[PDB]
Amino acid sequence: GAMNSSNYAELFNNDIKLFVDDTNVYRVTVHKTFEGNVATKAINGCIFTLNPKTGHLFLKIIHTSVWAGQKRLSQLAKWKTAEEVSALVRSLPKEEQPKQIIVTRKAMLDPLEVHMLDFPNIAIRPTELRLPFSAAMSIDKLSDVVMKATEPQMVLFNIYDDWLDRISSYTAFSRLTLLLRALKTNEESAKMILLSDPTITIKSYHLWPSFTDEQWITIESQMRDLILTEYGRKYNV
Amino acid sequence: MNTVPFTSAPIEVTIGIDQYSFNVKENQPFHGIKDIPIGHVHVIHFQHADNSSMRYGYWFDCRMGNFYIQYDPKDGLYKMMEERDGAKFENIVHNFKERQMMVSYPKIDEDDTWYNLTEFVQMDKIRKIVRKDENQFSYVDSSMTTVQENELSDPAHSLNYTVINFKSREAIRPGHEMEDFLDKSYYLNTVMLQGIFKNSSNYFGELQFAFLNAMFFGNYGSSLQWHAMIELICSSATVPKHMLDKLDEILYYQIKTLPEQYSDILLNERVWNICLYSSFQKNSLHNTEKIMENKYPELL
Ligand SMILES: COc1cc(NC(=O)CCl)cc(OC)c1
Repeated sequence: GAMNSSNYAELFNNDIKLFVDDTNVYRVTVHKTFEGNVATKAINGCIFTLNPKTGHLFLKIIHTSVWAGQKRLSQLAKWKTAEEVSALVRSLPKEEQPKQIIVTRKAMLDPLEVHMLDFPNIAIRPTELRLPFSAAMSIDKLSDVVMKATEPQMVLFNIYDDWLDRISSYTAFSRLTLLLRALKTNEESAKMILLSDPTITIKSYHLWPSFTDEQWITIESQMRDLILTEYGRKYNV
Repeated sequence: MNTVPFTSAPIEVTIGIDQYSFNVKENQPFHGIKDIPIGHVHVIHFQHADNSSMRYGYWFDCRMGNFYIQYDPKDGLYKMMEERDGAKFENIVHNFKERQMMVSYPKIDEDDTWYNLTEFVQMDKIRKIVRKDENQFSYVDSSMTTVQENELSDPAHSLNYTVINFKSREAIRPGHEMEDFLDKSYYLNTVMLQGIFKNSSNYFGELQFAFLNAMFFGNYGSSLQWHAMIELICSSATVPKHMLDKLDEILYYQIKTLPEQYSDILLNERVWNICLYSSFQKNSLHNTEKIMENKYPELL
């Protein structure tokens, strides 16, 4: 059934599972036409498919050409997402295929269920947590590869960099979610925190800066303050 | 006009014949039902006064044999049986008529209700849904589960309706996932009509039989099957014009006949609102939409 605050710890067990977030698949800018009507222009998007135990991210880039001449794009986007996730599963060796796929939005359930009929033993689950994977395009290297794509492409990342050498997947996921929750609430301030100190760099093969354990504690705390700050600015508390 | 005699009525019971019903008191001198129209299937059904649990009954066609009812005190129910000795049967019936111990099938001449509810229902098809090949008539009751219900337990007492499942490989062509899920025409027209039912008459017959078992016995799996068969048509963008017009008539008479006080349990809100207001056929069921809006506007 649904993953929630009671059973979220199943994320860090040894049954392979993937999260699928479709919130950045169909992206548009809305603008005025010369006649003063409104129109959309699509921009490149991505499926965010993540193993929370290992950090492996399967970033499928959605090039704007997939929308050409299609109608009802917001509906199509969910079915395209499910088509690509099914193709990914089929591409993986049997022992790497997931036992469960958790979708972050319930509107993905039927599209993914239908595309996965050939995989009756893979459980398709919703979740009651309102997670922040929409902010994935606030990670500079992920946004850069999406915008630069000129054709459909799959790019593989580890979204935890090398953190699992020092912390557990529970703690690593805790660190990733906190970072994403803050880029989503105040991207400018969040990125200021992450790069304020020019002596801490991002390795070429990494997504986040190379903080020591003690600096991550400081960073974590500054992210805990920002979220709360913005919460007060929003609600006036 | 045919007759179904009763040996006796040893326990108090409400007896139905098609859409009619009457109460018989314990050991009342009741010996059956006469003047039954030839040309239709019929159903004779029972609810005991002392245990309204288990409505049960028998589907039959008097053209296929001489049938009568006899109470069994061991199994505790009214059983249908076939009499093979034709002169024994005629002599039993004629005697019971001369003593006027029979109720008359009370059909109004203007009235086409039963025809309209059973237009496509055939005994031969009923006997394939309800498997008991040594009898010419078919027993159904409130508790019997369907093949599909058993998949999700005694197979000999099951209703073998055609399984319909919108998220199934049968329903969804590889490579047309979105197309086939959002527009079920290929599942309706190729898989079900051309492949399984062979023609729309047989599809309508099973739909009508499922409705009647839902209404007369409160059979829950039959209600599921009736709604699934409606939904499969309404969710198809491409449906022969003759089937849509006939479906509108079929449903009209079903909604008209439904007890006003059973609507809460025999009508699925989601299916009906989707079918009448959201589906491809939202504008093709004028008679059914009009009676539903005037008779059950709460559900909508
Ligand atoms: C709600 O999903 C979660 C959230 C967190 N932590 C945070 O969101 C800290 Cl901002 C951690 C977790 O599993 C370790 C599951």
